[PDB]
Amino acid sequence: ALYEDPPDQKTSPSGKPATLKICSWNVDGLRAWIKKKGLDWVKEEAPDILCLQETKCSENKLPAELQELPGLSHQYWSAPSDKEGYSGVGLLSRQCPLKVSYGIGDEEHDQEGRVIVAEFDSFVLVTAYVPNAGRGLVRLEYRQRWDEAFRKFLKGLASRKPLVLCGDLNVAHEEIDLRNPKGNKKNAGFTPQERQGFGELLQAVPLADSFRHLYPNTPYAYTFWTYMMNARSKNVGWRLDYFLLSHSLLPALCDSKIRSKALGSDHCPITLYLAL
DNA sequence: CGACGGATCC
DNA sequence: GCTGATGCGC
DNA sequence: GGATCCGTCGGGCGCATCAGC
Ligand SMILES: [Cl-]
Ligand SMILES: [Mg+2]
Repeated sequence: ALYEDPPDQKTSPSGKPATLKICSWNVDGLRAWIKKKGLDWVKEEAPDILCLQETKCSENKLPAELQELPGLSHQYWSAPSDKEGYSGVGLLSRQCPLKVSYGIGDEEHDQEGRVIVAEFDSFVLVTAYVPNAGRGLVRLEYRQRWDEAFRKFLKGLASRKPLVLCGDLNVAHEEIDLRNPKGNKKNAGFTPQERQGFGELLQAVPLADSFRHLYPNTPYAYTFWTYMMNARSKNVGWRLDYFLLSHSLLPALCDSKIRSKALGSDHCPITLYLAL
């Protein structure tokens, strides 16, 4: 079945206006995405903070267009040292963060280009591109060990400010989160192991899934569709992209959006409105 | 990873 | 420099 | 025998490298 995201709720449950708009997008090759007009869409969305995953681009190769974003002038980029044509993440912000760091503990030695942490006045933002279990699950055990290291890292953050974790967490948590649950239980993104890891992430940190909090029983809401077999035209998809929030931020949560119509990748953007 | 062919279930 | 094939991973 | 369950298979994407010219 097709899906139509409901209108933007820009007011909190207690009536407070949203003050912060965050957009996250796995762009599947930043340079390709820009050629497919992805930045034109970003300009229309006008987020305060933009988080990008799978940039597949070292910072020296960023298109000049990215320098022509006055409203997102503070930009932080990370790419793996070994395999530059893969992974890569970015965080772009209207206001300058207080602190920016990279990775989950040892990036200076294992520069993976998957995680950026930025502290702002009232909250800490983490964006992540979680490692894929791979075709045939050949890297599933590495993904499980990474999941564990990531949980521990997030739990270990020194700041007492609430956390927003966003990005491509590369798992459909529950059956409602993809079109073909039965057929994919032995595929990357929907193994019991990855689902369990997501459940453990939520419990251990702890975090709430902003979209599912607001729309607990809404099916056919996806953020990824394989380029194969015209899957997007049939809305045969997976919800892989999340905004996860500290419990203390739920009163500030206005809406969590899925921007189904925005093209340029095999993922679509997601957008968060907070009243801070 | 969705499409497909084959087997199994009541 | 530029194209298109192959390799790799998503 | 329609629905379900399950394993196998071919192929869209982007980017790096390579061969050729
Ligand atoms: Cl940077
Ligand atoms: Mg991808």
